[PDB]
Amino acid sequence: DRIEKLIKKVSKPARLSVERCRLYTESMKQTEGEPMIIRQAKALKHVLENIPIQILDSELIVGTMLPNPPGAIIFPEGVGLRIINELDSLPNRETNRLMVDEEDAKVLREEIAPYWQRKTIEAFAFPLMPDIMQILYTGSVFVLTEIAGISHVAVNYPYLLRRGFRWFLEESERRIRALEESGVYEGEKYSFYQAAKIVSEAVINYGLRYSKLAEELAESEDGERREELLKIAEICRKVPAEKPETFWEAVQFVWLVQSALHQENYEQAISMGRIDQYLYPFFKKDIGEGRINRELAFDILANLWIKTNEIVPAFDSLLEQYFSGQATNQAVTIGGCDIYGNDATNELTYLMLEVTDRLRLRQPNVHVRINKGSPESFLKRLAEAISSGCNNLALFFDDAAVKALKNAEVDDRDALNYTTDGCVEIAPFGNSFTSSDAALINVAKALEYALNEGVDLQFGYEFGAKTEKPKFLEDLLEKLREQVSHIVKLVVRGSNVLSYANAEVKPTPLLSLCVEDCFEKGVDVSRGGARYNFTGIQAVGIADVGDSLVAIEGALNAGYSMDDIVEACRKNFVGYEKLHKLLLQSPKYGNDDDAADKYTKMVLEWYCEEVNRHRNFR
Amino acid sequence: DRIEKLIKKVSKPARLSVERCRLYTESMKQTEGEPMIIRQAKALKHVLENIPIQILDSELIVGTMLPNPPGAIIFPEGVGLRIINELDSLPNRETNRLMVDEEDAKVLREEIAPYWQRKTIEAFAFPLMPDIMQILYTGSVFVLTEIAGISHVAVNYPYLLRRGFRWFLEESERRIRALEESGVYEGEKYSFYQAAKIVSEAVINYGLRYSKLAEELAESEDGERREELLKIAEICRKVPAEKPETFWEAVQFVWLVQSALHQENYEQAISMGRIDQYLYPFFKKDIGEGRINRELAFDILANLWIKT
Repeated sequence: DRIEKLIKKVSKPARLSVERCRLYTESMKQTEGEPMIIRQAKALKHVLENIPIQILDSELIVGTMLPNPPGAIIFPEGVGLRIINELDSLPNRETNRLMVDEEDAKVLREEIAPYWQRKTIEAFAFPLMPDIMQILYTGSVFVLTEIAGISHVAVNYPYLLRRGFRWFLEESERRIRALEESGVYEGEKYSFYQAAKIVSEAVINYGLRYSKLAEELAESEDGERREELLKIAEICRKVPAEKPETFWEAVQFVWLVQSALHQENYEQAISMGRIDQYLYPFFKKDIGEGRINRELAFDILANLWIKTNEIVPAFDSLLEQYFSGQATNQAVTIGGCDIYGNDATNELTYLMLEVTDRLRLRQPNVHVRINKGSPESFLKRLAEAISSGCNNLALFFDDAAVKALKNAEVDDRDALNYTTDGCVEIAPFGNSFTSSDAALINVAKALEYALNEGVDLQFGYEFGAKTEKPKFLEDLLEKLREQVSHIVKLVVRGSNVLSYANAEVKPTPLLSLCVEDCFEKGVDVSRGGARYNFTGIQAVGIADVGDSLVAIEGALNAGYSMDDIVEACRKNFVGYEKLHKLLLQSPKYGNDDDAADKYTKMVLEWYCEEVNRHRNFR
Repeated sequence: DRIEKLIKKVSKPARLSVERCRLYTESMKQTEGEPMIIRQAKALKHVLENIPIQILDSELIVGTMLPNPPGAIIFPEGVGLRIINELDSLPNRETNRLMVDEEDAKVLREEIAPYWQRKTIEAFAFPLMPDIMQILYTGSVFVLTEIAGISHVAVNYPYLLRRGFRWFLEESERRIRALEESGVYEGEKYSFYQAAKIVSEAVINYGLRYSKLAEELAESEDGERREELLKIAEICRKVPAEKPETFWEAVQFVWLVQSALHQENYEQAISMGRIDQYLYPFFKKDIGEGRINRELAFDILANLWIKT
């Protein structure tokens, strides 16, 4: 069968891919001094018209993410120069090895790296946050990922599928004329539609290139396979440009723009949203009009799932410690309810679980929404996959998720119709830009500062608020809350500078077409055109500070003083081996023990309320 | 008398000046990839701290517009590359002749002109109006001067004279802090005050450079002229940074920022406004407090007129 042939042709070793990186630079050199959003449009166009393309063994859905797959795409405008600085280590290192062709290793080191030096997002942000960049790089307090770009959004496919890219091209053209009729006082809006036009043309032409390759392969091929490649030629002539009418046409639509998006936006978390909800009209029509059968539909979805394994991240040696496990995470969201609370599981939901269960590959990140009204069969079928060790599902509980969104002031209907992207991030589907992994914060470092008067306990870094030496438990709590605050403020300042930096040196016009309100308002996504705009920042170490508080509580209670406990910590419990055993014996978060897990809860609430009050640039 | 000595020392032939053009490029190379408004601030600062300066024959108001006067300032970010393309014709042409030092003619042709090629205002606008650029260049229907930059504004001197540039520096600093306290969601506003800070510092330091030259010339000078240069040292230490209190202090204020503005903005129409209205408080106070007399006041204004 077909899946078996497809599974084996993405198990070969991964490479460092360079063709996107090169052609991007090539266009950017041709375009210097032009309006940056037009430069980004023209660059994306140039890569889509000139990247080597290939249809693979027995494929029904085409669109390689990079030429000759498993690989890493390089984004030197973001954080791709990190990896050039370590080219020697890439084929022989223990995790996420990438073969590097030494002929294009020379092209990176003396053609790419000297050009993009000081043309990056980080180059914009540096003079504006030099004190933050310094403490970012110590690796100890937070990481800020918007250096690398934004991404992290489930793409609005139903917006796209109801229009098609020939609509955008023509609408951009009507809007360019009307702007000219009023004398172009709205220059920004004008640049936008100019970019949109260009970027639509690119995507139309990109589908057309795969149509031509399909035709070229079919005058050289036999029987059923020749029938398939002729269909692929016919489909890719029509869609990404027209509204699709069949299920195969829909799935080929989404994957073309999905692969396209990966040439403009960096590798993290560009997701497909509630794919079971929006492919279902095409599916239901095709079955029972005889157009397709259940096994063909399966193979179509299988092909899509399998193709998202073509990317593997361009992480250097340090980024491999903080993001280990080849994290890219094109997510997919199945199941859940409608905007009324009714169960929205359909036959395509089940199908998608099955292909997930069979494939057991690292990618797509499949996210399953369940709630109190999910069908019992579906929960059984989820439990069967998980218990048989599939290890590739995540479960999202609607009740808690829509409550979270309603407090973030999301509309009823937009919260009910939520999507997921990345790992665990939630968002209104299709009309939001949430920068869902914009930072990660070491809240343990807050506690460390909180008992050492804003100094790192073992490194001498004065990065914390200037609190005092702590005495009792109660005034370590105040000192803790103040320190969390201080650290959050550091990342909100940092991420905002970076978000302005993205808006200025890396607007992303294709992605803008895919995120609602952007195209209609004529403002790019990185400038805030999405209906909802958020910046997701993450707490790490919430149980470590929670548990340290319980352990401080009892240790003071019976016997010891505060000065002991900090000195124990500074000295790594060497010379403090009695107390250390009492600390270790203390109640821990994870055991249903209120006296322990109340502290962790409180730490999270402090964090949450310190974050949710700040506004972002967008 | 003093006017006669001043009149004759701006009647010499004009040159193509290059020092602003060079130091601008020098800073812009150090600053690539930074926020453009900060780059412009840092460039202006670099030229004001490093341009050759000179006090001239019998001057009371100092601040040469370019080193070694009558000359042209080059703005390659605007329309200064037009003139590099015709360097040969400049010393020998019938109107507006400019001597070009052939050592810095080499610096324009292969250091300035290849850098600013496609970093200009026109390079931004071209892909967005290619049909207009085509009919602009036929010379027949219109000319559009904003290729060269904007300028054309009478500068608000009374706004400036009521604050002084140390006010701006400090206020920018209060405003930078308050923006940081609210997490810098207003990035643009933040870039602005960052630029303002830098640009205020530049102007304060620029007055200070002329104060130091005045002091340096006066330990080498005799009698009345030594009295004058010591006054100029005292005035340029105080103003462009503080609010002026005397008429001489006011007129030296306006001319320093006036010469400064000409290093940032292109040569057209940077004006001084209702100068008779806003210099009159300092004038009325000084006459009848005996501070100055009518003939000194005349010479002060004469110096300003002559410097433009």
